[PDB]
Amino acid sequence: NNYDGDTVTFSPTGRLFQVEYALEAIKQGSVTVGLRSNTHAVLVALKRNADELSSYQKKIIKCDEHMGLSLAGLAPDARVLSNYLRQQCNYSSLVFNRKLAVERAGHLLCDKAQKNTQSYGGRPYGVGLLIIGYDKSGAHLLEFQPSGNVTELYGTAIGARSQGAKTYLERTLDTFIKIDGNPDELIKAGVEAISQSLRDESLTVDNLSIAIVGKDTPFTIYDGEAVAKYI
Amino acid sequence: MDIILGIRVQDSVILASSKAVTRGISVLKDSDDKTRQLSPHTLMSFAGEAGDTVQFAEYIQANIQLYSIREDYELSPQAVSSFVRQELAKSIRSRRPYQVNVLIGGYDKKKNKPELYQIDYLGTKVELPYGAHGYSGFYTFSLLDHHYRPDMTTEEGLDLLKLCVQELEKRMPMDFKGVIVKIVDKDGIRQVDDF
Amino acid sequence: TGYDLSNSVFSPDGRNFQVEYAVKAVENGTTSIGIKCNDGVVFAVEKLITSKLLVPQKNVKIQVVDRHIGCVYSGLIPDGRHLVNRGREEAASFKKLYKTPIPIPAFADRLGQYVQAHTLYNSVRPFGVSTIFGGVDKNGAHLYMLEPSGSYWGYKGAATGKGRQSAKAELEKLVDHHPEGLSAREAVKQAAKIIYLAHEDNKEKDFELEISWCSLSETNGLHKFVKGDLLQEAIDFAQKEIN
Amino acid sequence: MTDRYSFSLTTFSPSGKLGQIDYALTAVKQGVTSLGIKATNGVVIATEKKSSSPLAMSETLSKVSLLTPDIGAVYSGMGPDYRVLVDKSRKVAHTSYKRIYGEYPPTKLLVSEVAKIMQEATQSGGVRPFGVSLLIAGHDEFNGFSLYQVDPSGSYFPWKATAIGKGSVAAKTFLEKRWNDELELEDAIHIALLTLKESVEGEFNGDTIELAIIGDENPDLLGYTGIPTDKGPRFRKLTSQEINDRLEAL
Amino acid sequence: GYDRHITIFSPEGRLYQVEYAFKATNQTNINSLAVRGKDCTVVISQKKVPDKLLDPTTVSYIFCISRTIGMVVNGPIPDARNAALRAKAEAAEFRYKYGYDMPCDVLAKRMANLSQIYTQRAYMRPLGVILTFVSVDEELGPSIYKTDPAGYYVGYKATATGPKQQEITTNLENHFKKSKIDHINEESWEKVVEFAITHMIDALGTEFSKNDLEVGVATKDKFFTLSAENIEERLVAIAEQ
Amino acid sequence: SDPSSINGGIVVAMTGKDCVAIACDLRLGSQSLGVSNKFEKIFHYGHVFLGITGLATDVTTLNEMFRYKTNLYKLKEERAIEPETFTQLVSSSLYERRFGPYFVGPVVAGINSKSGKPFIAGFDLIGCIDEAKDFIVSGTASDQLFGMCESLYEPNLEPEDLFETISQALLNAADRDALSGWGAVVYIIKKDEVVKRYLKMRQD
Amino acid sequence: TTIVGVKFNNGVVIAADTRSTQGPIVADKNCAKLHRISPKIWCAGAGTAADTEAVTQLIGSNIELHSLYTSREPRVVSALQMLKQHLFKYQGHIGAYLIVAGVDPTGSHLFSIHAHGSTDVGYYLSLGSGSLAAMAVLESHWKQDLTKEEAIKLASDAIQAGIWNDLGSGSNVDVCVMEIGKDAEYLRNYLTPNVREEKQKSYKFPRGTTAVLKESIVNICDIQEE
Amino acid sequence: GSRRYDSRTTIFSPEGRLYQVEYALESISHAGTAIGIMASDGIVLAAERKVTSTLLEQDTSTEKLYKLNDKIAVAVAGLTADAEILINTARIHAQNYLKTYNEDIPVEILVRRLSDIKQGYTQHGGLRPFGVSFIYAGYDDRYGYQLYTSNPSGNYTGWKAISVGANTSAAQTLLQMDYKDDMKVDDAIELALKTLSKTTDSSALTYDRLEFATIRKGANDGEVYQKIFKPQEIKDILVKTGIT
Amino acid sequence: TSIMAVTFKDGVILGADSRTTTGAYIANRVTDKLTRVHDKIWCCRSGSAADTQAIADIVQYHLELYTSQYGTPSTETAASVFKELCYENKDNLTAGIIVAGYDDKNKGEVYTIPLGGSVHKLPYAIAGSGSTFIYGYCDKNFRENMSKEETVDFIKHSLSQAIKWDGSSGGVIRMVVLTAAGVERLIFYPDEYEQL
Ligand SMILES: [Mg+2]
Ligand SMILES: [Mg+2]
Ligand SMILES: [Mg+2]
Ligand SMILES: [Mg+2]
Ligand SMILES: [Mg+2]
Ligand SMILES: [Mg+2]
Ligand SMILES: [Mg+2]
Repeated sequence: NNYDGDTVTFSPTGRLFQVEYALEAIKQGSVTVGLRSNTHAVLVALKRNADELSSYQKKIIKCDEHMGLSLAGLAPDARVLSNYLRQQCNYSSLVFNRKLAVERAGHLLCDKAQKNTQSYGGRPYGVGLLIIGYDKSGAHLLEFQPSGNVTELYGTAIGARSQGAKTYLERTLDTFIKIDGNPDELIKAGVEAISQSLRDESLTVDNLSIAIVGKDTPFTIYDGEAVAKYI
Repeated sequence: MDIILGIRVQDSVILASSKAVTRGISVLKDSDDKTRQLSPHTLMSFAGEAGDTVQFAEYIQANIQLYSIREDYELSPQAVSSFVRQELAKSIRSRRPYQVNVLIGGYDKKKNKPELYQIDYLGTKVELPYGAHGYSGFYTFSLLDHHYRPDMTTEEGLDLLKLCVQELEKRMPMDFKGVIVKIVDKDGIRQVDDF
Repeated sequence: TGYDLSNSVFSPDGRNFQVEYAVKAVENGTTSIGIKCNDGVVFAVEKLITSKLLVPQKNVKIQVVDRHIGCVYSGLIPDGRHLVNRGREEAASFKKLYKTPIPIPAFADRLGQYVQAHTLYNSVRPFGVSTIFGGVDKNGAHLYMLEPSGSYWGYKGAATGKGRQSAKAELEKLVDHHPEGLSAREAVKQAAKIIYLAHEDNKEKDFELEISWCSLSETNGLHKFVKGDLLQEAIDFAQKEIN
Repeated sequence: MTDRYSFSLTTFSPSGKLGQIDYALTAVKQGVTSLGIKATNGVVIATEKKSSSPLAMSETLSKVSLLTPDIGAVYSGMGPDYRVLVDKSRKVAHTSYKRIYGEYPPTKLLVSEVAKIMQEATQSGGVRPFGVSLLIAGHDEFNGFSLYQVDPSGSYFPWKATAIGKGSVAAKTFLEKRWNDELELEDAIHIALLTLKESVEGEFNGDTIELAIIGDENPDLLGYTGIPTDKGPRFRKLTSQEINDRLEAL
Repeated sequence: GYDRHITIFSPEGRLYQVEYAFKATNQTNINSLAVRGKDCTVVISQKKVPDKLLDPTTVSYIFCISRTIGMVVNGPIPDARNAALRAKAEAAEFRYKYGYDMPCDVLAKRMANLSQIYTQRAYMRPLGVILTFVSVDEELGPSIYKTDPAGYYVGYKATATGPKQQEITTNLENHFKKSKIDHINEESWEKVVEFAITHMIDALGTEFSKNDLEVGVATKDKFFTLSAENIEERLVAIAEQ
Repeated sequence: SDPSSINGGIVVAMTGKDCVAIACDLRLGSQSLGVSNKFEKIFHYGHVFLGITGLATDVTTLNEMFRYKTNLYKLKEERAIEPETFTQLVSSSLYERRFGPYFVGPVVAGINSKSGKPFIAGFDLIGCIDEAKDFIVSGTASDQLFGMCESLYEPNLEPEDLFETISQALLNAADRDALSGWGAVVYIIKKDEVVKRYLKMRQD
Repeated sequence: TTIVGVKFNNGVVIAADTRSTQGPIVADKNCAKLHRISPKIWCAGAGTAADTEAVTQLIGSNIELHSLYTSREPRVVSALQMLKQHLFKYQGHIGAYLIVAGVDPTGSHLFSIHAHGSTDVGYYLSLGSGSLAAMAVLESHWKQDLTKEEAIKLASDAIQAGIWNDLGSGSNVDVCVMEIGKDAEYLRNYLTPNVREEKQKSYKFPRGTTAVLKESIVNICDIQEE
Repeated sequence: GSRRYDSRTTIFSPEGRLYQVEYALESISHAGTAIGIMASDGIVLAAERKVTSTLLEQDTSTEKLYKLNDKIAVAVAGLTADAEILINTARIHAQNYLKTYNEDIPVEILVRRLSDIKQGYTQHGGLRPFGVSFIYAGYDDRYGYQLYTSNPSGNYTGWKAISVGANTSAAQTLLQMDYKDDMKVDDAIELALKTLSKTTDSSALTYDRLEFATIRKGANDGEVYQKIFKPQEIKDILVKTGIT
Repeated sequence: TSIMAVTFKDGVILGADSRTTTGAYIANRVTDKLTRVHDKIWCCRSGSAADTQAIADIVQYHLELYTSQYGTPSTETAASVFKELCYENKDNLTAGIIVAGYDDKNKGEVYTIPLGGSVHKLPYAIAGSGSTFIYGYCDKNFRENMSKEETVDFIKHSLSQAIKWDGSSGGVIRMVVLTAAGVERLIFYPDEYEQL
């Protein structure tokens, strides 16, 4: 209140309000789901249009052949952070001939976000990200908040009404973790999980965005007629 | 480029400059005008390294034109020549110096006097009744030392200049393709169109 | 007033309120501890299981610096990571110029001076972590604890976070009951117990125990994570004592 | 970090006042009294050594300072501000004059340089004005003996005699009665001691008074012989004993 | 009221942030004292280890700045260590540039100048510490010079700092009024330390065990701190006379 | 190619009884070619005189620079600069270009307005001061000038006698140097009158 | 140039010749090569004369400010350390070769310094083109526990060796004696063994000998009133 | 962070005025009055020192009148220390111009430069403006004798007669009444002193409270002389004009 | 120049000649080439005197500041600081330094840092222009764990020969002994070592 004018000010209970307000922008964002088995990892995202004349805003961004993410919140901030990830994935390949571990990508994002929370003049990032990848230790899913907290998960959801999808995945945990060698079944569980967060509208052919990465599967994004199969 | 001469007579300054431009083996042009008008009563001729000559001259011209507009006033020939000298003196200790020699002929409207300044690429300035750069002086100064009078008319100045150019065309090994001659007096700057 | 709106401003009683507010963020974090044993140090931390969907064993919190130093912290996790990144740079530059790995007291001051620097200006915010760290150098084992003010001292045992009061009292008993000292293996067992005891102040959720150690005899003076059988044995010993 | 205070902390108020300068002058007003008197053949500057505790060795705290061999300074106000200004003044006498002309600056121009430093603390970004007024006494060949006052604003004025700090209004009236253009240096010292006694409460002796003169060249303080033109510094600090001798003749 | 938050003048010509930095100087609740012998300079400070989980060997407010210079600090430890690191850097640099050991009084002046800057520049806060520097200087002999958050410094015959500085100060003043000399007329530093501890006991009206004190001694060409056992031997000699 | 002998020229200064003299030739050339016979090398800032030999662009540049500096000196000090003080200023200014120097040989001459003492000094291109009681020489015929001055000079010459001595030193030195001559000027300086004389000499 | 330094009982002495040259030509017959860094720290320089003067003035200026800052008399080791670090940084491009001598509260000192930044300690030193001639004398007559009078004698004899035997050296001997607990005494032209003999003839001219084209009064006065 | 303590010295008010410029002008209105009058044969500068003491060393004192070069002088009203910063800058610009062109700087070109420097402090940098107004008296061979003023906004204008500092409204009315175009310098001297005599807040106008200067071509033949009056010379011209 | 450092039972000894030349002229015949960077860490210098004095002064500063913060540095640490300066500035330096020191844990240690800035820990080391002539003698006569008197003789005899054959070496033989007992300085004059 008197302590929310900038990111360089703790409140008397030890809170950082500008960061909490940045977190609030994610909550307004459209829902996106992430989950994985031991062979594949999947992103599902509900895209948002402005009106009937407009396009549906893209939610999923490829970072490398083995890694990518989905966003909820300020889209230009996702572009800045995904660009940074592309560069870091790229640096690892060029200098070390090594694919960047998903866990290491999470650490780098945390540290980049943190600096915008401790100095004058800056602002925190106003976007949340779900990062999937397949590296030398298998399939991975990460959740990023602009507080800088990054967490490794079997499944999760962020954005408006993400709580429904998140509870579903919590019950299904023992089922979907075992969907090995069957990409289509893993995506189904993803589309079913995201359905627990819809109201008023349902999943249409220009509404739905899906991405998958795994054992012998480069990170690829499906939109349009390619998601009709799952509708 | 090659020959540039100047002579200050009673009421005017006359600058003569060669027309040839030579890229090593071929004479690429035979009508080149090696001069820039800095202000209505001030003319600068130039010679030296390719590119740098025209770049320097146009840079000086732009600066004097800027001063003229800012103050609504024409700088004296002495003032313009001091500005030019400073620029060359600064340039000689640069990373890559301007390799450019100039003559500045101006009519001072306040004193009602023609003035001729000779400045080399080092920033060496001198005011003279007549001057030159390069080898031009070696062939012409003995004639000018003999015939020059401070009370000569413009036509007598041109005739003494014709004699200088004739001696150059006789004894100089290079074909400089004649000269363009320009007169600076109380009425401004004009080109003698047959020489 | 208004003295608490800007970092580095002295209040009329000579206090820096922004630093005191940073301490509130620390007190809000999970419990972390350190125990200095006969020839080493043990570190342990409580990791709250917010959900089933957290992959077990996968969100590691204790961090190594160089090869002989362990660091754990409570409060804002990103701030702790920022401090460890700096500590890694300080350790690298020390070893680069002087050859020998950075001694623990020398390393303590490097972190201390850096954290203190963030109390000198209003253009930065203090660190929202308390850090427990240490390891083995040429003069033996060393355990330290560093606060948001930049204040640090050496310790026999240390604790921070939400269950800090409970852990302290447990730590004090060990100091009283063992003037001769604790073995590294005993210290691991004791560390597991103390985190289990301190988890009462955080009982809402379940938790995951994480332990690490550097011991002259047990790890050759290198920082290692306690895993597998030795971890299970410490979990079992802890479960017994809370029953 | 970086100093992010790149804006002025001293600004004009609606009434045309520069508040921070006025407040600096108030800090000077609270300061211990110091004075200076100009004679025909010299200048004297003087102040009280108000010791903070009797365990303090107050000879280690020098309120009257040599700036050049022929120029000295005293102050009223904040001591630490004075100390750093003396460091800067000693340096600028070299960097912006002696290293150029091979001689020490004349009094008025060293005053000018100190004044400029004080002006800039009154306009530059992220700083407060200096909380001191200086009295600077000196000699140079072409201007002779002189005495200047410098204020927190950077303004300076030449004086025949003046006082600054606590008891300055009374001291200035005392000085107006006694000053004339025929005073010899000893007369001015005597008047300085009389003037200074009025503003001093406690002990009044060589150990509690700090007094220096600009007078004749002191070849005995040069440190070497053999260069005729070098005749020694004109600045000299009087000893404890030298002050007490003149306090019997009081 | 922003003249209270940064180091600009208040309408009475005061710097409140400096005044409040002086108040932070007593937050540790520790008193220190320094005296001069014929050949030495002794500094003592109370030591309080209120937590049993602390390693008491790491708890200290006395610093070895150079071979010849010691420093005791009154104030919180982060600012104390900030000042200690800087003083160490300055002393080492001085020796490199000018070819001789930095004198105690010159280091004090330098640290006092740095402190003055924090009182004039807005972006920097004052350090909440008082610094007492001691040595046996090669030109000036036994030396005590003390710096504060105002950028003030001066040399002392003897001095005291902390919450109860006045009691210690007056006790010391009374002794020197009697003896009429600027120092403790004693050959050995052991006896000068015993004098220092004795007069702190009188002035504070409290007794000390070996773990309640911290002692630093400066002699010709070195400054050193005493161990608990060297201090015990001091305490024993005090009690036996 | 050697910058200090492209343009040619000389300067000499002498002390006498309550007077000083400073003189120079008037030539400016481009090696073998004579360009100007009116290139004066002596300048004055108040009552202090400065002669400069060497590269002509630097001669002109330094005069403009010392006019600049002595004008500011006067505005601030409220008095004209003295010879001793100006000498230090020339030295300081030249040494600031230690590793990219002005190719010159300056000479200072004047009388201190307070002491009345005659003063002269010379410098190398990098600022080293030569303060001579007797005479100072500079230029492309400096060897010749040293020879003339060493034998013609005697101390305490009256102004009218000093004029003849310095004029003959310059003239005969210049006539043994290809790059010097084409005219000459002599300044006779007393505490409150300065006379300037153009000499008649051979024009080859 | 010939320059020497000699330690004695209670202090140190330095000396130098008084000739400065421009190749083979003598520019100044009575040069002053003994410079003051501070009242009791003097130095003598060989090499590039502008550099020896300049580096001496600069360190002397900084030494004076240091002395004021520390309230202590300047030390020779300070002048030495400041000189060598300045010269080292310029990698020999500042052609200053010096002998530095002085007294301070710590005692009496004698050092030499080379243009690249190296320094040396000694009881007797010599620098310049006449250094080998001077050192031959010093190696022949130096002994431990010299008196002030013996050291002045030895130093000036060493300079004389350079004067008579080295073409780069000549004219007079300058000396400066720095004794502990005393003012430094600078003895300019301590020896004068090279006065020019009277010439055979006077070369004063008859007045009117020189041909004149023009006379004119030069206005050295400022713009006049009224 | 630091924003909290920023006064924002370079912002418009809602009426389109510059706060700090307006407040600097308020400061200047309490400074001693300075007057410049331009005649056909020269210029007069007259200014009142602020309330003096008997112990002030007057003959070595300067607070109002300063020399910029041999042809141009200024009278100061406002903060003296601020003025000396700008004065030294102007002295340098004049020498830069003389070095570049080998001609003395025309009066207006100097005035414009100083005024542009003042303007900059009102538009960028976040610093307080200079609390100074100048009267420039000078001569060049283009426009001859010229008078200008500049103020903290960096605005400048030319005048036949002008005042700055205290009581300019009263002073300007008095000048406008008695000024005539064909007036000479000796007449202008009298007008200037008479005007100060009437507008002063002091009891009487005496020599020790004045600074005085003339710029005349009363230097022999086609050349200009500046005269900063000594205390005795101010005393004489007070008697001669019949004010004391 | 002839310099060497030798480890033995009780610690380490440094040795050097005292000649510095400018071409064929002996600019100083009583030079001290054994320089102290810490109480019991000394070095022998060879190459550019300006470079090695500058380097040693910087190292002494680094170790003074190290000591103030972290206590007594090891001989290895001192060698590392020398190396860092010699390696990173190899284009602009001509320095060949031997570092020798005594610890109570490690006892006597010797490191040599030749021209390129490499470091080599050795039982003993030789360097300078005169060392070339005693590679054979030193390799045949060095033993580990010699006594103090034996080690002094070994260095004295070794540098005796280096001085004999190398015109750039000569004067007195200086030595510095580093043990637990302290720091001892020795000097040996020509009339002694020439007759060996
Ligand atoms: Mg030319
Ligand atoms: Mg501050
Ligand atoms: Mg000739
Ligand atoms: Mg010819
Ligand atoms: Mg000729
Ligand atoms: Mg080199
Ligand atoms: Mg040999």
